[PDB]
Amino acid sequence: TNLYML
Amino acid sequence: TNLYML
Amino acid sequence: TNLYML
Amino acid sequence: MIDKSAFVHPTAIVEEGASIGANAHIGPFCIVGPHVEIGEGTVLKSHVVVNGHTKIGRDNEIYQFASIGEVNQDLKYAGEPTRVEIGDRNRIRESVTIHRGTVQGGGLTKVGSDNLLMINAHIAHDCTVGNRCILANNATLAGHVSVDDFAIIGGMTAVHQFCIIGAHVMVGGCSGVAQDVPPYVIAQGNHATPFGVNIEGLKRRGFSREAITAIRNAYKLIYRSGKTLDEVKPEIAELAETYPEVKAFTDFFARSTRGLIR
Amino acid sequence: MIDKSAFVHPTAIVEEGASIGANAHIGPFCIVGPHVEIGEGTVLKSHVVVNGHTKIGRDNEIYQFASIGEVNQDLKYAGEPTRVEIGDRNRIRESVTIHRGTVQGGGLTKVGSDNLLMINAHIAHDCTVGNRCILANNATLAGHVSVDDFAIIGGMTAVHQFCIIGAHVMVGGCSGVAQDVPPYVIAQGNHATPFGVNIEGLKRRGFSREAITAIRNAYKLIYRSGKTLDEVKPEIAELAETYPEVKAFTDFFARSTRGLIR
Amino acid sequence: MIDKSAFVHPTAIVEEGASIGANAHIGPFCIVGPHVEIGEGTVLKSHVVVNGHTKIGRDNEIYQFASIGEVNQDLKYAGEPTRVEIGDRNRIRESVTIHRGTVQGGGLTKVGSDNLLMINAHIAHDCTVGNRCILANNATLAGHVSVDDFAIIGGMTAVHQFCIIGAHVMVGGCSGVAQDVPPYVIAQGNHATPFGVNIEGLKRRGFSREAITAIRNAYKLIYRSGKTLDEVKPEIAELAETYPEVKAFTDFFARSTRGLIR
Repeated sequence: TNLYML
Repeated sequence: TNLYML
Repeated sequence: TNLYML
Repeated sequence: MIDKSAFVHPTAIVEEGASIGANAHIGPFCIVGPHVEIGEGTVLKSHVVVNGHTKIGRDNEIYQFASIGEVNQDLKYAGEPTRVEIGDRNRIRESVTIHRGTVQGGGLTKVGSDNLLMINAHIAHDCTVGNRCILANNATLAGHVSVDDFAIIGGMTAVHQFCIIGAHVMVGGCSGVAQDVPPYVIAQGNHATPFGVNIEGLKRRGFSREAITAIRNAYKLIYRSGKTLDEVKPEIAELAETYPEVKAFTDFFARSTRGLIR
Repeated sequence: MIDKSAFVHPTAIVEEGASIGANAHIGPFCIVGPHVEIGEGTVLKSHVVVNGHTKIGRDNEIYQFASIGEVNQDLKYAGEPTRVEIGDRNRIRESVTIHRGTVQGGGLTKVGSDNLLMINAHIAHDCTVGNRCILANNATLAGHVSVDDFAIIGGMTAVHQFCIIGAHVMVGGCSGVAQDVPPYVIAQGNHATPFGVNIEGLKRRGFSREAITAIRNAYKLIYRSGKTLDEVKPEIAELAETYPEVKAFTDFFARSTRGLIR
Repeated sequence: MIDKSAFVHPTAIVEEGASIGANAHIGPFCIVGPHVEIGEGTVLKSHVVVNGHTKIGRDNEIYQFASIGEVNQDLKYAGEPTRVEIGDRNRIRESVTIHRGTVQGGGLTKVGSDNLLMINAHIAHDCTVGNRCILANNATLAGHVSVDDFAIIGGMTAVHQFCIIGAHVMVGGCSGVAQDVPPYVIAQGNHATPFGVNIEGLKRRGFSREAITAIRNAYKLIYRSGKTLDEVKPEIAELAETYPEVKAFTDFFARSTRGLIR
């Protein structure tokens, strides 16, 4: 799980 | 699907 | 259900 | 009792005591508890769990992976025989959850008629949803929330415990509602703030030009006059003597406990 | 027809008319409708509902509690025989929903190949998802949305109806996309705004130093030159005569209907 | 082996090799894999999938449509025999997902005891959740996240990969956590920033007046003194010599890898 929060 | 974004 | 909104 | 005209799939489990109405359809792998009543023409597509002391009306469409009447998430709840009531002609989509009430909260979670509850919408213990409402995908109501008639809750929006969403409100998607929303208002953001009257909604629902103008005048009294809510309450009641649609503000103020979104 | 080499669990329900390919696997408590085609090597883990006029390709992995081909949430939809197409080698995770098209929207929801659709991702009616995309947990596409090749939609992000997510875009988690996102752009916020070119993504996908520089120059023309989009369109086409990767902007502008995120 | 006092519904599928403890209950349409261990008194309501090398303790309540021990969403994962461990007396609500570890991340996803994981909460590969935690509806932990004892993650909140949520933290609903949260802190927003000490939580959990004051003094050293974290670390350790509750900051700093929320 990668939620791609920057 | 309508997410009702304004 | 407690969504813990502050 | 199961009506002779109801269909119960052979893989479905309907516990003795459940009441299934005429021409209802219980699909494959559904579970129906012994204290459940399913009204005439209601359909449980498949993989639906209905339990608790739950009454569901007529011509409802309940989709797979929905949980209706389940034990609520309140840490104070201890198995008391609380209830769920659901009206007629609702479309309850995949993974929606509708939980039973708490004794402390009044013992009942209620949903009216002609609502659309989109994928993974959540109706917590002791909520009250009126008629013709829309909860968009992942819209989440915390405990004791009221959603009045025709109100729309946008996608991924959460409503804080005890809050009231007034009639004909539109809450934008990706929002957090922390206070009460007066009827006919557009709300958006986290925490949600007001962005005028839901004019398009009112137009579409047959409100007259004069009614929409009076509602906008009432909105201006609350949010633009610079007066307190106590000073403005008799001004709104005065306005309602000519335009009865404005009475919805007076009725809402009497129920409001969390203050207003501002 | 069910291929002799396909496995259909004895608890699964595959309706007469469904087509199941060689070495496919239909797991326990799955439901497969009569207008469904499941390609060679595709696996339905368990508790999967596939229905409607739906075609699924080869070597897909579809996890429990997913709903593929289901009736969409459009209030105008009335049961017309609309469709879903899904390509090959997709990983479709728990509770994902992929809904059928609408007649008014073109009649088709399409998903390409080699995508990863994480838990509770939603693909509404008439969407088009390309190849090698990622939709993170709870990513929600409203009706008629396009997600072009290699685009990434972050966790809990919603994309407004009719919006286009350009190729190689990265949309940050917890975002709200209300307008079109040009290819190769990083977008974030609610409403999402642009935050430069997705350089790391382009590097990893084999784009040359010269191509990345030209894409950044095209980005600067759109967002930093201070010129209108109409003034900048021939400048981008001129740049594309040397660096063909820049043609993706021209192709995107022709499809764009919602304006650009700014 | 299945204990003689365990109940296994006739529609449930418990694969040979699974271990089911005394007075456990495997409900209808559940699937239990061959490497699963279910402790004494644990209940799988219905429609639950448990698989992988997974050990679940005693008196757990696992609700319908939950997926425990499933293949994680890490694109590097390739089927290696990684694990899940879940303690005792957890309430794991509808559609919760708990995924197995990755070899690269340590091979284990761990959940302690007395937690409440609300509807659609997600625990990714290699996460570690302590005891007495609360994950509210749709709370999503990305890979390698730590949630320490008594921490609360609000509704629709996402926690970025590798982040640590310190003990007794309260993360507001509709938030995005991108850095480490020190123990006893209130965090909110996207990206989440600190909003003081979780005083009400500490009061309710039996912390003394002197301990709460020292924790507030430690918070002020980190966030209000204007000093760097390196300058403040010996000051916090000095304070901890008198008030041992302040040692939780020292222990957290040694584990922290993402910097602090500010």
